[PDB]
Amino acid sequence: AVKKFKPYTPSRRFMTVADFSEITKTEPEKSLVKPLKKTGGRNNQGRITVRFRGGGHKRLYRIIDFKRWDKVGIPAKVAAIEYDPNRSARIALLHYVDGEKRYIIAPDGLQVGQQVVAGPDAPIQVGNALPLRFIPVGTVVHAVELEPKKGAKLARAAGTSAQIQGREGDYVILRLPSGELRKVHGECYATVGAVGNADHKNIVLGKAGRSRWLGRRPHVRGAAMNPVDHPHGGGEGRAPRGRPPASPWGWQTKGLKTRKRRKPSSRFIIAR
Amino acid sequence: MKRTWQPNRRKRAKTHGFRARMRTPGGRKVLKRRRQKGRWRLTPAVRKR
RNA sequence: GUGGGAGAGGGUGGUGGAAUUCCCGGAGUAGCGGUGAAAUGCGCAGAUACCGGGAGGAACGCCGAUGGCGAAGGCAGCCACCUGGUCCACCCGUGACGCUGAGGCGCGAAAGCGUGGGGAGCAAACCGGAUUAGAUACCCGGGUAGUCCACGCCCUAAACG
RNA sequence: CCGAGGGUAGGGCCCGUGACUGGGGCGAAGUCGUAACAAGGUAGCUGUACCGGAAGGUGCGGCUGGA
RNA sequence: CGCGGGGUGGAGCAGCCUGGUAGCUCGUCGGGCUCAUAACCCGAAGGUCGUCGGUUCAAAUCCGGCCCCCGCAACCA
RNA sequence: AAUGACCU
RNA sequence: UGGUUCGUGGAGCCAUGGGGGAAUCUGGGCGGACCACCGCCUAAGGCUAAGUACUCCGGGUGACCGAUAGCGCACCAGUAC
RNA sequence: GAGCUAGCCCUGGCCAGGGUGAAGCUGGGGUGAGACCCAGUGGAGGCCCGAACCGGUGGGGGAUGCAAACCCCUCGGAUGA
RNA sequence: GAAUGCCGGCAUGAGUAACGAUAAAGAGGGUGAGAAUCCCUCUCGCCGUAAGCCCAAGGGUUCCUACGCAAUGGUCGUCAGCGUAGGGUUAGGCGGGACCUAAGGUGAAGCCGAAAGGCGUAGCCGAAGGGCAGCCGGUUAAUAUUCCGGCCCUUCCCGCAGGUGCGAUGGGGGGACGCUCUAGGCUAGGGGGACCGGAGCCAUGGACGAGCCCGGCCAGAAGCGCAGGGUGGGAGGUAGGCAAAUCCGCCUCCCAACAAGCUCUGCGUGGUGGGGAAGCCCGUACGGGUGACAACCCCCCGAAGCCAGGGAGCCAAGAAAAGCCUCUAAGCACAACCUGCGGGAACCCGUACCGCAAACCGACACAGGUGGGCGGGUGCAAGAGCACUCAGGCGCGCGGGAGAACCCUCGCCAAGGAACUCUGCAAGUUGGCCCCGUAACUUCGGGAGAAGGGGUGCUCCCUGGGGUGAUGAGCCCCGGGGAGCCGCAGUGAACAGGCUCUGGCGACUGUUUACCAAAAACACAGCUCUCUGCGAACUCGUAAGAGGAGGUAUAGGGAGCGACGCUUGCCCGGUGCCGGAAGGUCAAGGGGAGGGGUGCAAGCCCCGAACCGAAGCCCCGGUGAACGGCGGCCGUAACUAUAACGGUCCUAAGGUAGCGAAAUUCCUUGUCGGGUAAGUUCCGACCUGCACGAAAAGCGUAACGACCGGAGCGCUGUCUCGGCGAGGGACCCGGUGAAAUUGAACUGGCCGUGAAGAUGCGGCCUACCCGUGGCAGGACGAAAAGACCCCGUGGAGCUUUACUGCAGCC
RNA sequence: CGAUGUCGGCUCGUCGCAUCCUGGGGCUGAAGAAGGUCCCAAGGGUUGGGCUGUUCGCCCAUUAAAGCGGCACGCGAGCUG
Ligand SMILES: NC[C@@H]1O[C@H](O[C@H]2[C@@H](O)[C@H](O[C@@H]3[C@@H](O)[C@H](N)C[C@H](N)[C@H]3O[C@H]3O[C@H](CO)[C@@H](O)[C@H](O)[C@H]3N)O[C@@H]2CO)[C@H](N)[C@@H](O)[C@@H]1O
Ligand SMILES: [Mg+2]
Ligand SMILES: [Mg+2]
Ligand SMILES: [Mg+2]
Ligand SMILES: [Mg+2]
Ligand SMILES: [Mg+2]
Ligand SMILES: [Mg+2]
Ligand SMILES: [Mg+2]
Ligand SMILES: [Mg+2]
Ligand SMILES: [Mg+2]
Ligand SMILES: [Mg+2]
Ligand SMILES: [Mg+2]
Ligand SMILES: [Mg+2]
Ligand SMILES: [Mg+2]
Ligand SMILES: [Mg+2]
Ligand SMILES: [Mg+2]
Ligand SMILES: [Mg+2]
Ligand SMILES: [Mg+2]
Ligand SMILES: [Mg+2]
Ligand SMILES: [Mg+2]
Ligand SMILES: [Mg+2]
Ligand SMILES: [Mg+2]
Ligand SMILES: [Mg+2]
Ligand SMILES: [Mg+2]
Ligand SMILES: [Mg+2]
Ligand SMILES: [Mg+2]
Ligand SMILES: [Mg+2]
Ligand SMILES: [Mg+2]
Ligand SMILES: [Mg+2]
Ligand SMILES: [Mg+2]
Ligand SMILES: [Mg+2]
Ligand SMILES: [Mg+2]
Ligand SMILES: [Mg+2]
Ligand SMILES: [Mg+2]
Ligand SMILES: [Mg+2]
Ligand SMILES: [Mg+2]
Ligand SMILES: [Mg+2]
Ligand SMILES: [Mg+2]
Ligand SMILES: [Mg+2]
Ligand SMILES: [Mg+2]
Ligand SMILES: [Mg+2]
Ligand SMILES: [Mg+2]
Ligand SMILES: [Mg+2]
Ligand SMILES: [Mg+2]
Ligand SMILES: [Mg+2]
Ligand SMILES: [Mg+2]
Ligand SMILES: [Mg+2]
Ligand SMILES: [Mg+2]
Ligand SMILES: [Mg+2]
Ligand SMILES: [Mg+2]
Ligand SMILES: [Mg+2]
Ligand SMILES: [Mg+2]
Ligand SMILES: [Mg+2]
Ligand SMILES: [Mg+2]
Ligand SMILES: [Mg+2]
Ligand SMILES: [Mg+2]
Ligand SMILES: [Mg+2]
Ligand SMILES: [Mg+2]
Ligand SMILES: [Mg+2]
Ligand SMILES: [Mg+2]
Ligand SMILES: [Mg+2]
Ligand SMILES: [Mg+2]
Ligand SMILES: [Mg+2]
Ligand SMILES: [Mg+2]
Ligand SMILES: [Mg+2]
Ligand SMILES: [Mg+2]
Ligand SMILES: [Mg+2]
Ligand SMILES: [Mg+2]
Ligand SMILES: [Mg+2]
Ligand SMILES: [Mg+2]
Ligand SMILES: [Mg+2]
Ligand SMILES: [Mg+2]
Ligand SMILES: [Mg+2]
Ligand SMILES: [Mg+2]
Ligand SMILES: [Mg+2]
Ligand SMILES: [Mg+2]
Ligand SMILES: [Mg+2]
Ligand SMILES: [Mg+2]
Ligand SMILES: [Mg+2]
Ligand SMILES: [Mg+2]
Ligand SMILES: [Mg+2]
Ligand SMILES: [Mg+2]
Ligand SMILES: [Mg+2]
Ligand SMILES: [Mg+2]
Ligand SMILES: [Mg+2]
Ligand SMILES: [Mg+2]
Ligand SMILES: [Mg+2]
Ligand SMILES: [Mg+2]
Ligand SMILES: [Mg+2]
Ligand SMILES: [Mg+2]
Ligand SMILES: [Mg+2]
Ligand SMILES: [Mg+2]
Ligand SMILES: [Mg+2]
Ligand SMILES: [Mg+2]
Ligand SMILES: [Mg+2]
Ligand SMILES: [Mg+2]
Ligand SMILES: [Mg+2]
Ligand SMILES: [Mg+2]
Ligand SMILES: [Mg+2]
Ligand SMILES: [Mg+2]
Ligand SMILES: [Mg+2]
Ligand SMILES: [Mg+2]
Ligand SMILES: [Mg+2]
Ligand SMILES: [Mg+2]
Ligand SMILES: [Mg+2]
Ligand SMILES: [Mg+2]
Ligand SMILES: [Mg+2]
Ligand SMILES: [Mg+2]
Ligand SMILES: [Mg+2]
Ligand SMILES: [Mg+2]
Ligand SMILES: [Mg+2]
Ligand SMILES: [Mg+2]
Ligand SMILES: [Mg+2]
Ligand SMILES: [Mg+2]
Ligand SMILES: [Mg+2]
Ligand SMILES: [Mg+2]
Ligand SMILES: [Mg+2]
Ligand SMILES: [Mg+2]
Ligand SMILES: [Mg+2]
Ligand SMILES: [Mg+2]
Ligand SMILES: [Mg+2]
Ligand SMILES: [Mg+2]
Ligand SMILES: [Mg+2]
Ligand SMILES: [Mg+2]
Ligand SMILES: [Mg+2]
Ligand SMILES: [Mg+2]
Ligand SMILES: [Mg+2]
Ligand SMILES: [Mg+2]
Ligand SMILES: [Mg+2]
Ligand SMILES: [Mg+2]
Ligand SMILES: [Mg+2]
Ligand SMILES: [Mg+2]
Ligand SMILES: [Mg+2]
Ligand SMILES: [Mg+2]
Ligand SMILES: [Mg+2]
Ligand SMILES: [Mg+2]
Ligand SMILES: [Mg+2]
Ligand SMILES: [Mg+2]
Ligand SMILES: [Mg+2]
Ligand SMILES: [Mg+2]
Ligand SMILES: [Mg+2]
Ligand SMILES: [Mg+2]
Ligand SMILES: [Mg+2]
Ligand SMILES: [Mg+2]
Ligand SMILES: [Mg+2]
Ligand SMILES: [Mg+2]
Ligand SMILES: [Mg+2]
Ligand SMILES: [Mg+2]
Ligand SMILES: [Mg+2]
Ligand SMILES: [Mg+2]
Ligand SMILES: [Mg+2]
Ligand SMILES: [Mg+2]
Ligand SMILES: [Mg+2]
Ligand SMILES: [Mg+2]
Ligand SMILES: [Mg+2]
Ligand SMILES: [Mg+2]
Ligand SMILES: [Mg+2]
Ligand SMILES: [Mg+2]
Ligand SMILES: [Mg+2]
Ligand SMILES: [Mg+2]
Ligand SMILES: [Mg+2]
Ligand SMILES: [Mg+2]
Ligand SMILES: [Mg+2]
Ligand SMILES: [Mg+2]
Ligand SMILES: [Mg+2]
Ligand SMILES: [Mg+2]
Ligand SMILES: [Mg+2]
Repeated sequence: AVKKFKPYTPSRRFMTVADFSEITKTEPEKSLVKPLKKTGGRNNQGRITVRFRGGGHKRLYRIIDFKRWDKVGIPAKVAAIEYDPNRSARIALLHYVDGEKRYIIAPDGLQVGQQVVAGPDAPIQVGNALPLRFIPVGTVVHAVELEPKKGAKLARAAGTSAQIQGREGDYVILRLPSGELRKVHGECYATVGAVGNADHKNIVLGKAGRSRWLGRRPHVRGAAMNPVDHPHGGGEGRAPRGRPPASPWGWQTKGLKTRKRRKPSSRFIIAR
Repeated sequence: MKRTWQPNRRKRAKTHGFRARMRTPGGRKVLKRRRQKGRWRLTPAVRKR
């Protein structure tokens, strides 16, 4: 839906906030299962190695369930859907009859009170997790494992999915959010449905501060700098570059493919 | 204005203390040099309890 | 009111096959496209033609009409749901409740604008190859918005009987 | 007290004028092309869009005021 | 003032550097097609190569001096 | 595969 | 690749990161590519005094200084600052 | 050497008092149902005025200064990057 | 004898500048060898969201007292933060440690690295965070939440007494959390009182009076009372909480639905304890006595603090661990554990004093910098604003005169009112509140405090709402109406916008050259390009490893553009990057035709052509929100002028829309038009654009701007053109007393001359000796081994299709 | 070049005359008036605004006139910037 504001201030005239109506009466989270201390820090042991990180709201990590094959066969009741500061998506709090409480990343269409479960069994319904094999060709799916028993790694961003395209002996072909065509092992779990919160892309930050709230420090142009700092630094009053556009570290930034050629992963990929 | 000396007993101790110098080869040599020199004070005297 | 009737009427979901294009494998050569004629173009880096597999989008051949439905715009593969108008029969109920309609309100082809999605074919603009005295055109090879979808705008028409 | 009027400030409508600019009407024999009327030599007209010295061209849909 | 590129029929351009032959397009003129004009077709004419000097057997061409044409430079003060 | 000065 | 006077030179010898990979006296290396001849040695385990180097320390001496010199310090100096 | 300065991490603190009045909620109105319109309430905002507080705009003073960056007047921000 | 030489000493300027805020002094009396400066008293001035008070940091003896003044104090000094000595810092309850965890550090296991060393789950370390039991008074010259008094707690250990399955570093619960706005009731704090207590005072015209003045409080266990916070109770089933569990979790039935009940805080009250002014008298540097058997009461205002884990809303979604509660495992159930009560036990370190400053950081008794808490009263709309002022603390460690120039800071002005000037620079006008009243434009918010106006004090009368209160008096908040008084003037002092018109740039709040640039630069949302399928790309590191990210294409990295609106054309020839299982070239390696050196020979050792050989380049294509580029010459219309049209050369393509003498225009003050009396600027146009132009974006844009330009109104000392006055210096007297500079000096003008600008040489002219206040023309004045320029085969930063390597990648 | 601060403005002036005005004079194609032109003469005077950093210049309104030039394109230990 997206919340919109009137221009009672500049920067309030474009600003735009998510709709939280799917956030069920459960705004503060769940101890026990999560949260952990989350360790803010824009850099490695010592030095900054990703520029322009820092500031922005304190967070608690929700330790979510990315391998659903523990509770094969054990169903769970979806108890709530809550805000997760550390991902684009929303998260489902679910209660297993087992007693155990996990969070699942919350797919589009998930309703509270719903039944959900994981395993070879598993009715093909939104929320359920299955090894890729038993899932019908052509159904859209998410939180897909890359290699079996290694955890969900594909399609967890808000409003993303992959579609099952066909099969090939032990592998089923996937079409990933990027549009790539991937052979992913049959035995990999993946949960049916799309991610949801799909209006995430429609949000307009609206002002500088908002950027900072999310811990995004000001990014400065190479043009703004000096020859010591950047290939684009200097010279006089503005300058068009004077070389093929580059990163600060000298590599070209328009076109230069960067995936290494001889990756053994290659023989499992069929697209862009 | 604000000058450059902003005394702190803990800082002076953690930074220039006998135990800090002892911790690394760089520092151990400092004690060696100061000893051979005949320095009355190997490290700065940080006070208080 | 009761009982029925025909319909591409409308909205949503799902699904079928033919064909074009692209990809992969096979087999296979010296040309293929195209025109009034050509050339640009594609092709010995393995093309066109043929076969097997895959992907995808759009439009629904025959039925089809000089036909049907709708208030107009307009509506056509099939399936199910939701849903408007309408025709007949019976003469059962109400009992003049009627007609029109300034303004209002709603709908409204195509092109066009906004946001996101999609993009096979086609194709403004654009680039070529011709044709001509010259061609910013007609012809030919390419090709982008657009054409498709969702939501929101635009309010026009030889919106014509 | 109200009060003609004078004053200051700011609006509303109307008229005149203005370098320059837009298209228009009109003026016997100047220029460029051939758009339309005969299938006018690419059926025409049309709403919209884009393009072109100019008529105009083309895309999309529509009309018979064409076969 | 300096630099380096340029003047060729009526128009626009070749031809120079590897000296001896000046060619392309348009235009002009004569004829044809047409009722006529244009388009088109057939024939034909047309060039002191800016000047002045000479190097050579021979200069559009190579070399010097001027004259116009264009382009660049004219900085630190 | 264009064009046909003006009035009558 | 380093080491040797040896900087790729005709470039050996000695050490060695990589690859291949023997032999036990009729076995192996060396005498400056290499081959023949004549010779010299016996690798791939180790230890080993003395002659040698230095002067925190003690002693001796000086065609060495004599408090702006001589060690930064003759004096409570690596102190005061 | 990050006890000055720059950035980030952990944990605390601070921001007088005034204005303007977004959403929403509630009532009334409108419609077939709506959209919407009125009040009333409500208290949003890198919103306004202005101390603390963070700055350093213009001018003057100061120039062996009170000060190796200061002083007076004036000024920007002041719930937020 | 020179090296702007080196160390030292002493000169010159010089009794010169200065004596560190313009908050301010005067007198009397002491002490003393010596008083502007020390002590005391009276008067005056200054601070009072402090210039008062209490903490933290830092400092470390500066605290107190006795004795002293050489030096330190910008003067003096009997004084001191100084010298000599002595004294002073008392805790189970305050803070820190025999408690906990954060970032981070360290680090057993483990991984890595020539060495040194680098990582690293557990654990440990690590605090203005969590946990934890003291409140009110009295005492010392100097310490007190520490000693003492009163009242009240907490831990252990040994006992008895009574309960229960007790029992872990282990399971769970809890601890436990944002921001903004907030309700109810309290407390802190404060105002008033005819009421209670109190020495006292009638002044100078009046007042012996609900007269003036002072004070009417603080703590307090149980028990109550009032506020509020936490929380459901059962019974079964159980596969999760990594062994077990009765605990928790999930499921199902009952009962509550409520704070009803348990609790737990806060606040009142509480046995009782303590305190308790003005003034008066005293002798202290200061405190003492009395006032007192002090009184200790009623109203009102009232927090930002408490009840706290209260409530509502919002998005950016808001530490951890121990204590504590509970569960059970090994064990043990003569142990142990809980509760009551007695006795005993309760260590280590800090405690002085300064602390917005003369004791900390600035070399200084430095006009600067320094975190937290309290910060009273009155008025001004409010307030931590401003004026005055309680408490409390200061008059800033040179004074005394004078009354010049000049400077600083300040006040006023005739008439004119920007004529000043680069520019209204500066200064002025404007200024609070209430009520009227407001334009273009606009993104519908704004613009708006638009602009422009009027009201504002005091008195008396009538009158409307609330709060606290019984529905009442008062006491306290907001109002309305009518009369009338005074002055030049009513936010009568202080605090408190000048305004409008039109351009340029950037959307905007923001950021930056600490110490000459705050901007049109940077950032910014937002737009596009491109890389990245996850052990991601990328970055850091030799590595291990870490960031990215406990993220996964709606995500992450890189690049350019920079809200928004309308748009962003043509060229792929060159450069880049992307795509091409062909071909050409291509190193090591493979292959050996063939040849060479030696050997009597087997042999041994060298070269070596075919041919097979990667990436890269060549070659074929693609791609411009990739690097980038986007023409010239002739002629033509029935007046001229001009050129829609034509010819020709060239290119990879020949700049489209929109703008255009521009932050871009050389010629240039282009040419018209507008503002002006006059306008190299400004605004609007024309286009001949030297040399705009579409993401180094193009043309616009409401709002915003300590940005930059032009204009007008208001108002003025900016000016005509100055004048006067004020205070701080300047000057004179007393006290202390520098500095840069300095070849030496007995240091005049002119016309000459000279290395071409002479006090110093020549001629002439003038001129007694020495100071004081002033002015700056000269001493090519001081200050810095010229910044510019060149020189040196000097040095650094930067660039690239310079050379040559290297990392990285292939 | 071990430093001679460099434009313009302001302030303060001062000098040369090849005089802008005012005084004297000759010729004039000087009727008069007002001009032209030359010679003598610097004693005094030589305005206020608009634009520009401007010097200069062009304007507006005047005037008897709106002089030219030197003094390190006079003058920053005097200011401005
Ligand atoms: N005429 C009315 C409107 O204006 C235009 O018409 C104007 C022009 O286009 C037109 O020009 C014509 C030209 O087309 C034609 N081929 C040649 C002719 N000599 C010209 O003629 C014009 O010019 C001449 C002199 O200058 C005058 O004397 C004469 O009156 C005038 N019509 O003349 C008209 C002026 O009178 C539109 N073409 C026309 O269709 C439109 O409706
Ligand atoms: Mg590191
Ligand atoms: Mg470290
Ligand atoms: Mg940036
Ligand atoms: Mg820069
Ligand atoms: Mg660079
Ligand atoms: Mg430039
Ligand atoms: Mg550059
Ligand atoms: Mg139907
Ligand atoms: Mg094939
Ligand atoms: Mg009937
Ligand atoms: Mg009708
Ligand atoms: Mg429509
Ligand atoms: Mg359409
Ligand atoms: Mg569209
Ligand atoms: Mg978008
Ligand atoms: Mg096509
Ligand atoms: Mg033709
Ligand atoms: Mg075509
Ligand atoms: Mg469009
Ligand atoms: Mg008009
Ligand atoms: Mg025609
Ligand atoms: Mg036609
Ligand atoms: Mg036609
Ligand atoms: Mg059309
Ligand atoms: Mg076209
Ligand atoms: Mg002819
Ligand atoms: Mg220079
Ligand atoms: Mg014609
Ligand atoms: Mg005719
Ligand atoms: Mg006629
Ligand atoms: Mg060597
Ligand atoms: Mg060697
Ligand atoms: Mg060599
Ligand atoms: Mg080896
Ligand atoms: Mg050997
Ligand atoms: Mg050997
Ligand atoms: Mg040998
Ligand atoms: Mg030999
Ligand atoms: Mg030997
Ligand atoms: Mg041996
Ligand atoms: Mg030995
Ligand atoms: Mg001697
Ligand atoms: Mg000595
Ligand atoms: Mg001596
Ligand atoms: Mg010495
Ligand atoms: Mg820091
Ligand atoms: Mg406020
Ligand atoms: Mg507010
Ligand atoms: Mg509202
Ligand atoms: Mg604000
Ligand atoms: Mg503000
Ligand atoms: Mg403010
Ligand atoms: Mg405060
Ligand atoms: Mg700053
Ligand atoms: Mg100054
Ligand atoms: Mg301020
Ligand atoms: Mg000498
Ligand atoms: Mg000396
Ligand atoms: Mg004196
Ligand atoms: Mg003097
Ligand atoms: Mg003096
Ligand atoms: Mg003095
Ligand atoms: Mg003083
Ligand atoms: Mg006062
Ligand atoms: Mg002492
Ligand atoms: Mg003392
Ligand atoms: Mg004493
Ligand atoms: Mg003294
Ligand atoms: Mg002093
Ligand atoms: Mg004495
Ligand atoms: Mg003392
Ligand atoms: Mg102990
Ligand atoms: Mg500890
Ligand atoms: Mg840790
Ligand atoms: Mg750790
Ligand atoms: Mg370590
Ligand atoms: Mg610990
Ligand atoms: Mg604590
Ligand atoms: Mg404690
Ligand atoms: Mg004390
Ligand atoms: Mg006690
Ligand atoms: Mg138990
Ligand atoms: Mg626990
Ligand atoms: Mg009396
Ligand atoms: Mg009282
Ligand atoms: Mg009490
Ligand atoms: Mg268990
Ligand atoms: Mg008393
Ligand atoms: Mg709460
Ligand atoms: Mg622990
Ligand atoms: Mg103490
Ligand atoms: Mg104390
Ligand atoms: Mg003090
Ligand atoms: Mg303080
Ligand atoms: Mg002092
Ligand atoms: Mg101070
Ligand atoms: Mg000090
Ligand atoms: Mg402070
Ligand atoms: Mg106050
Ligand atoms: Mg008050
Ligand atoms: Mg106020
Ligand atoms: Mg104040
Ligand atoms: Mg005046
Ligand atoms: Mg006056
Ligand atoms: Mg005036
Ligand atoms: Mg002026
Ligand atoms: Mg002037
Ligand atoms: Mg101005
Ligand atoms: Mg001003
Ligand atoms: Mg305005
Ligand atoms: Mg800005
Ligand atoms: Mg600066
Ligand atoms: Mg600024
Ligand atoms: Mg500044
Ligand atoms: Mg944009
Ligand atoms: Mg990692
Ligand atoms: Mg991570
Ligand atoms: Mg990105
Ligand atoms: Mg930019
Ligand atoms: Mg472009
Ligand atoms: Mg290319
Ligand atoms: Mg190109
Ligand atoms: Mg190409
Ligand atoms: Mg390639
Ligand atoms: Mg080879
Ligand atoms: Mg070989
Ligand atoms: Mg032989
Ligand atoms: Mg190759
Ligand atoms: Mg122009
Ligand atoms: Mg003009
Ligand atoms: Mg003016
Ligand atoms: Mg004018
Ligand atoms: Mg203009
Ligand atoms: Mg230009
Ligand atoms: Mg530009
Ligand atoms: Mg561009
Ligand atoms: Mg821009
Ligand atoms: Mg603007
Ligand atoms: Mg700003
Ligand atoms: Mg600004
Ligand atoms: Mg004045
Ligand atoms: Mg005066
Ligand atoms: Mg005075
Ligand atoms: Mg003399
Ligand atoms: Mg001379
Ligand atoms: Mg002389
Ligand atoms: Mg002499
Ligand atoms: Mg004198
Ligand atoms: Mg002088
Ligand atoms: Mg002076
Ligand atoms: Mg001088
Ligand atoms: Mg000098
Ligand atoms: Mg020099
Ligand atoms: Mg130099
Ligand atoms: Mg050289
Ligand atoms: Mg010089
Ligand atoms: Mg000198
Ligand atoms: Mg004369
Ligand atoms: Mg005369
Ligand atoms: Mg004169
Ligand atoms: Mg001016
Ligand atoms: Mg000049
Ligand atoms: Mg002069
Ligand atoms: Mg000159
Ligand atoms: Mg000068
Ligand atoms: Mg300047």
